[PDB]
Amino acid sequence: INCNTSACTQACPKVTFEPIPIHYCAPAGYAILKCNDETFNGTGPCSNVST
Amino acid sequence: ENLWVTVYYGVPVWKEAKTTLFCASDARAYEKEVHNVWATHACVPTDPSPQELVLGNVTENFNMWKNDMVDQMHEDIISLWDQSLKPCVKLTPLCVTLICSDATVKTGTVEEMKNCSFNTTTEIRDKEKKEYALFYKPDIVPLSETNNTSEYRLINCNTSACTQACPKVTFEPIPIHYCAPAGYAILKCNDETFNGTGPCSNVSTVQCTHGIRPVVSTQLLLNGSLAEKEIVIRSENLTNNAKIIIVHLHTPVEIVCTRPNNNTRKSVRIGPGQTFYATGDIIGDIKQAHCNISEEKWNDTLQKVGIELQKHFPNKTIKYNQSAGGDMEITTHSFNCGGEFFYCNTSNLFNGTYNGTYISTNSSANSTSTITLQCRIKQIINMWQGVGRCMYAPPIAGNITCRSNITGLLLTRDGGTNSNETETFRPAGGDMRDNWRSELYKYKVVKIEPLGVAPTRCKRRV
Amino acid sequence: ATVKTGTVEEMKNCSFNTTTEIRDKEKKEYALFYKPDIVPLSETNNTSEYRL
Amino acid sequence: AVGIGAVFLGFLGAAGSTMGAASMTLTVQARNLLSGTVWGIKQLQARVLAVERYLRDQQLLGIWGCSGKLICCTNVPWNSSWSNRNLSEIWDNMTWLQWDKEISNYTQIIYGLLEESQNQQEKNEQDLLALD
Amino acid sequence: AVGIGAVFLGFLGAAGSTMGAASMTLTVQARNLLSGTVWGIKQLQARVLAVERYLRDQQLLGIWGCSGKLICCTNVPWNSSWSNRNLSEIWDNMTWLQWDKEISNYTQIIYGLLEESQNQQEKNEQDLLALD
Amino acid sequence: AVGIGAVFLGFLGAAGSTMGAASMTLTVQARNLLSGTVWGIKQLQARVLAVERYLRDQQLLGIWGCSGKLICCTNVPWNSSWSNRNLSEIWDNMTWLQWDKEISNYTQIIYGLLEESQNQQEKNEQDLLALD
Ligand SMILES: *[C@@H]1O[C@H](CO)[C@@H](O[C@@H]2O[C@H](CO)[C@@H](O[C@@H]3O[C@H](CO[C@H]4O[C@H](CO)[C@@H](O)[C@H](O)[C@@H]4O)[C@@H](O)[C@H](O[C@H]4O[C@H](CO)[C@@H](O)[C@H](O)[C@@H]4O[C@H]4O[C@H](CO)[C@@H](O)[C@H](O)[C@@H]4O)[C@@H]3O)[C@H](O)[C@H]2NC(C)=O)[C@H](O)[C@H]1NC(C)=O
Ligand SMILES: *[C@@H]1O[C@H](CO)[C@@H](O[C@@H]2O[C@H](CO)[C@@H](O[C@@H]3O[C@H](CO)[C@@H](O)[C@H](O)[C@@H]3O)[C@H](O)[C@H]2NC(C)=O)[C@H](O)[C@H]1NC(C)=O
Ligand SMILES: *[C@@H]1O[C@H](CO)[C@@H](O[C@@H]2O[C@H](CO)[C@@H](O[C@@H]3O[C@H](CO)[C@@H](O)[C@H](O)[C@@H]3O)[C@H](O)[C@H]2NC(C)=O)[C@H](O)[C@H]1NC(C)=O
Ligand SMILES: *[C@@H]1O[C@H](CO)[C@@H](O[C@@H]2O[C@H](CO)[C@@H](O[C@@H]3O[C@H](CO)[C@@H](O)[C@H](O)[C@@H]3O)[C@H](O)[C@H]2NC(C)=O)[C@H](O)[C@H]1NC(C)=O
Ligand SMILES: *[C@@H]1O[C@H](CO)[C@@H](O[C@@H]2O[C@H](CO)[C@@H](O[C@@H]3O[C@H](CO)[C@@H](O)[C@H](O)[C@@H]3O)[C@H](O)[C@H]2NC(C)=O)[C@H](O)[C@H]1NC(C)=O
Ligand SMILES: *[C@@H]1O[C@H](CO)[C@@H](O)[C@H](O)[C@H]1NC(C)=O
Ligand SMILES: *[C@@H]1O[C@H](CO)[C@@H](O)[C@H](O)[C@H]1NC(C)=O
Ligand SMILES: *[C@@H]1O[C@H](CO)[C@@H](O)[C@H](O)[C@H]1NC(C)=O
Ligand SMILES: *[C@@H]1O[C@H](CO)[C@@H](O)[C@H](O)[C@H]1NC(C)=O
Ligand SMILES: *[C@@H]1O[C@H](CO)[C@@H](O)[C@H](O)[C@H]1NC(C)=O
Ligand SMILES: *[C@@H]1O[C@H](CO)[C@@H](O)[C@H](O)[C@H]1NC(C)=O
Ligand SMILES: *[C@@H]1O[C@H](CO)[C@@H](O)[C@H](O)[C@H]1NC(C)=O
Ligand SMILES: *[C@@H]1O[C@H](CO)[C@@H](O)[C@H](O)[C@H]1NC(C)=O
Ligand SMILES: *[C@@H]1O[C@H](CO)[C@@H](O)[C@H](O)[C@H]1NC(C)=O
Ligand SMILES: *[C@@H]1O[C@H](CO)[C@@H](O)[C@H](O)[C@H]1NC(C)=O
Ligand SMILES: *[C@H]1O[C@H](CO)[C@@H](O)[C@H](O)[C@H]1NC(C)=O
Repeated sequence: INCNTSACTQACPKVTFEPIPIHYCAPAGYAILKCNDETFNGTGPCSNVST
Repeated sequence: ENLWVTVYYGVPVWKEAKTTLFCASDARAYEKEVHNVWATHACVPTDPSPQELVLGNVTENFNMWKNDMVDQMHEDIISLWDQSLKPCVKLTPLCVTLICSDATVKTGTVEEMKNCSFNTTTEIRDKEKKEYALFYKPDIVPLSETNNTSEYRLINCNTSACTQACPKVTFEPIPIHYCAPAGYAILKCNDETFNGTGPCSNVSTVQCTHGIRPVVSTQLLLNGSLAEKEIVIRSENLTNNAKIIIVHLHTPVEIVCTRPNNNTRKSVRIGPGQTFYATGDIIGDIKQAHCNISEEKWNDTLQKVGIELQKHFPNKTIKYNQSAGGDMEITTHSFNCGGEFFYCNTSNLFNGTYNGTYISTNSSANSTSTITLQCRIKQIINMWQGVGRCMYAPPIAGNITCRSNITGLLLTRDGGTNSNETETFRPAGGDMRDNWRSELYKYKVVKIEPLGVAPTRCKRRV
Repeated sequence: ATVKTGTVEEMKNCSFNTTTEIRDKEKKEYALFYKPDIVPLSETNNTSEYRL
Repeated sequence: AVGIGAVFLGFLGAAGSTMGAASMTLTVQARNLLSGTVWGIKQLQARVLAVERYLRDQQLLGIWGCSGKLICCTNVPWNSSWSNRNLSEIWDNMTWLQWDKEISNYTQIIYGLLEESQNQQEKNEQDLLALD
Repeated sequence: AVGIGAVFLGFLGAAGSTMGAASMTLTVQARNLLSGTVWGIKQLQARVLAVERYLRDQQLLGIWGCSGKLICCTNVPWNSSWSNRNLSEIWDNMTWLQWDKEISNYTQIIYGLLEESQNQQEKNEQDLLALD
Repeated sequence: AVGIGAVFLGFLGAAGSTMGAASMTLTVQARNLLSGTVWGIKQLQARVLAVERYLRDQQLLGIWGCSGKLICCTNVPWNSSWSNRNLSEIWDNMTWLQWDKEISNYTQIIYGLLEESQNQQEKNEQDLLALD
């Protein structure tokens, strides 16, 4: 199938592909805020907002 | 009345710098397609204003041929250029036995279009297809050890492998308004007369240089700045025959170049992914490639230069010969108009030599008479003598037209012990450094050195 | 080599076909090599055929 | 014309205005000296070096006293070998650029003297704090 | 609950506690703003930029005085155009977050004024040092 | 022999000279701790980290007072649990290296106390500035 496209690879056979959670952290000078609110339509004035 | 020492932080003094500058690209070449624009994708856009200073009484010593900045410029161009072409078009598969034949022959300008048949690898590696590509003159080399047969080879097969070009990338000079790093500043001469060196009087500060468009060219330098008041003839040593004279003209001259023949384009898939581009067939009639230049303005220029040049070479006639001879890269003018590569034969441009009176005599006329140079185009070139970076041009369809306002000149000097009544100048060039040196000279880079000392007499109670 | 002295035997004259500047053209060339890099070809039977 | 912005946001504008002029302006010059694939290294190096220079200068100012005022008296007298000019000549006619061409000698002598007067002060202060 | 660690090691905890609260705590906030293949560039850039911001702020504090105290009086009076609230309203009811939405205007006016009051002070000090 | 250059341009030379010796020399040590394809990252990281450490220490000094003197009194008394030696023993016989092996405990206690004495001072100063 790929001969009329671009060349392909297989996989490095040793590598594991399994989702690992990344707990992304802020750089110095920055902070992250989060909504602890339910109801939240995806936008708007969240009330109790944790750091 | 005893004097006591104080320290002053932040005093306005400096020393010569040895650092680097950066883009400062023009912030107008930026659009989504910037990733397809050479030397813009990689750069940071800026929009700074000119500086007011004027450092008043301050004077400073400049020297164009010692400004190391030019090397930085050279080195980056080499490396930016090279890097931008890595992820594409390796042409090694092309170096196969090639079979070819003559156009019609007849007119020399038609003969050159060699139909070149060859066997190329198909999307399936096992399957092979017989295909032809139109090629002309130098890239097609008679096969080594054959005997005037139809068998040919590609020019680079005995060298190193070449690439074509990423087909998406635009190569057009964009001025870069190079800016200083914190702790540094740039100074510039606003002086005329300036021989390329010496004690410039009113010396402005610069935050960022006026942007300069990189150009690859030799001999005549196009798309450059003009002298503000008069022609400036500049040289590291006018009495040293090994040096090249740089000339900044006061007024522009116009050059109009073109490629008349409608050219079609085709492409060939080689193995997976990558396609190769080549001329299908020049689709129209085949006419010459040329550069129109007004005679009037060119004969006005040669004498005006002769007048100024006469100042350093008094009581002598100024004569203009042709190049010493060599490969077209050495003797011809080079243009990249439209992205195609032209090599144009300078004679008879610099054929003349006027009596050392250089009388500025001309007259009104309805004449449109021009001087026309004829051009030879190439497909494979050593970009900046980069044989190890050799590349094949993509073909461009339709007819190319190209202006503009020129020129800076690169000239050398000749004449033996058998003259000294006249001196002979020749076209010269090939070092990219001079192409930029020509404009870079305006600026000097310095470092700010805060914290100095002076007596005051005042004392701290403690 | 000649064989004879063990110190001479080792100099195996090794002929092979190599790709020329033209990929289509092939040239027969020889390189002097000695002992270990030259390995009897797998699955041959004491023949003149070897592998790297 | 110009003004402080061009003179010190930009640089060296006062260089021609003689050093007495500096007494009213050497502020901005300091703040604008602290501004901010492979090119990432070139840029990071440039940024880092600017920071290092800045901080090293601050360290010297700290060591000598006083030091947060940018203009400090360090209570070190001038050696007569350095007193070949009048103060009026120095402050009204000479530039920093000019002074710096000659006063450039004996740089470390001054630095040594400044460091030491401060060291002595500190001991004297500790002795007084101990007594007090 | 929380406490200073969460409020200022972490950030902005006092934002809701009204600005008078800040008078006892704006310390830690400052220290925790100075913390520390191709990803090496991303990380170096982040580190460098944090440093540059930090230092640039310190430079401004230096220029205006006083400055090592983090809370300084700069001896510049308020323009009446900025005096539409009582101090009690400002300090007890308003937050820094809130104040900062309105007082955000005329930022450079203040900075200009602060720089200049310090410049004048320094000249006055040098004149007194010269007299003394 | 040696001298300050080798001792503090170089490092730790006074480590064996007992801590009283330090009272005349801990200057240079500080300034020389702020000195300056893929290897570009290694070098940039090294440079950046040195800067970050330096600045973080300066921040702590600032917070506690006094702080530009490098040797400061912070007006915090010693807890008797830390007073198992005479001052003469500490200053004349012990080294910094040695002291630091034992006094290493309760590090944050001291830092907490230093930060707080300064916080109180600052409030007292503001109240006096308000009265004055
Ligand atoms: C770069 O510079 C070069 C010059 O170095 C320049 O080349 C010149 O290009 C121009 C483009 O116009 C050419 O101009 C054409 O020249 C012919 C030749 O005629 C000359 O000679 C005859 C006798 O042999 C004389 O009678 C005549 O007066 C000229 O001296 C002209 O005939 C062309 O004009 C006519 O033809 C056009 C269409 O082809 C018509 O549209 C136009 O109306 C004219 O018609 C005349 O002839 C017709 C014949 O069918 C007749 O029916 C009409 O009634 C009328 O009589 C035109 O002037 C010029 O020759 C080129 N010179 C040379 C030697 O190369 C390049 O163009 C320039 N390149 C650029 C621009 O980059
Ligand atoms: C360069 O050489 C190639 C041949 O290697 C030329 O292509 C060939 O052109 C001829 C004449 O146009 C083709 O002959 C014709 O074939 C068609 C069917 O394809 C037939 O219907 C016509 O009656 C006639 O026989 C020939 O097939 C074609 N070969 C191919 C497809 O490669 C090419 O035209 C030459 N180019 C130039 C510009 O000289
Ligand atoms: C020197 O300066 C002149 C004047 O700016 C340049 O002329 C310009 O050449 C470019 C070629 O890239 C022209 O852009 C082209 O426009 C056509 C449409 O007309 C488009 O089809 C092309 O692909 C390309 O975008 C540009 O319009 C033209 N400018 C003018 C006003 O003529 C010249 O290219 C510069 N360099 C040289 C070698 O002269
Ligand atoms: C450099 O310019 C000079 C001066 O134009 C050139 O010399 C002249 O060239 C022209 C054109 O070839 C000559 O005119 C022709 O002469 C021949 C022979 O008599 C005649 O058959 C042609 O019909 C035409 O009249 C001219 O005689 C000749 N000499 C002079 C003094 O004009 C010179 O060739 C040019 N050199 C270069 C490098 O092109
Ligand atoms: C390794 O084997 C190669 C052959 O694959 C040897 O090269 C060959 O050496 C012989 C004897 O020197 C050459 O024969 C001679 O040829 C010339 C003309 O080329 C002729 O004038 C003489 O009369 C004689 O026939 C043979 O041509 C040559 N073959 C080539 C060029 O590859 C090589 O000498 C051997 N090397 C060692 C060290 O054993
Ligand atoms: C490859 O072949 C398939 C089947 O015809 C076609 O759908 C696909 O577009 C082709 N890809 C290319 C780029 O030729
Ligand atoms: C140059 O020096 C003269 C004499 O001291 C002074 O009047 C003039 O203003 C100075 N110019 C500048 C801008 O430095
Ligand atoms: C291409 O392949 C054809 C058929 O296999 C063959 O006749 C022809 O000689 C080959 N041409 C070249 C130059 O390889
Ligand atoms: C390739 O062949 C040409 C033509 O003989 C020759 O001039 C050139 O030097 C050769 N290059 C190499 C490196 O063999
Ligand atoms: C330098 O001298 C020229 C003389 O024409 C003057 O126009 C210019 O303003 C001076 N300096 C600057 C700022 O260009
Ligand atoms: C002019 O240029 C020459 C070299 O061509 C140089 O030696 C001289 O110093 C320059 N300046 C003067 C005074 O003309
Ligand atoms: C250029 O110089 C050569 C001699 O090297 C001479 O033969 C030729 O005629 C000259 N060309 C002219 C006159 O421009
Ligand atoms: C350049 O043109 C002249 C005059 O037609 C000719 O004698 C010379 O051989 C040409 N040189 C080239 C580069 O072909
Ligand atoms: C919110 O504001 C009210 C009224 O000023 C105050 O009593 C309460 O403690 C505040 N809550 C917080 C945690 O900011
Ligand atoms: C080692 O300690 C002894 C006793 O206090 C002292 O006399 C000697 O100078 C010290 N040596 C050094 C160089 O630390
Ligand atoms: C123009 O100058 C050239 C010498 O370069 C001379 O041969 C020619 O006759 C001159 N023509 C004019 C326009 O006077």
